[PDB]
Amino acid sequence: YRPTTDADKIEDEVTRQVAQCKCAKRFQVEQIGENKYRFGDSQQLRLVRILRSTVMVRVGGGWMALDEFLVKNDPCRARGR
Ligand code: NI
Repeated sequence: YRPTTDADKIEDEVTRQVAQCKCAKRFQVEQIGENKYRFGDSQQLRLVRILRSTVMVRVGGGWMALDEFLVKNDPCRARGR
C-alpha cells in the first residue's frame, strides 16, 4: 500500500483522527464512495475533501476542518468545544 490518490489520503486521515475516539460505543465513520462519509449516529452523508493537506467535511453550506467536526460531534471530544 502506497497512499497516492486524494481518496486514499482522505480515508487514511479520517481513520487516524477517528481512531482517537475514547467512547464506549465508538464514533463510527464509514466511507461511502471516494468523497462521501457517514459519521456517528447520523445517517446523513457528507462530502469530504482535502485542501493543502487538510481534510474538510461539508457542513451546512461550507467546509469545516475534520478535527473541528469531530470536536463538535464525537461525544468524547466535547471538552474541546
Ligand atoms: Ni468518541
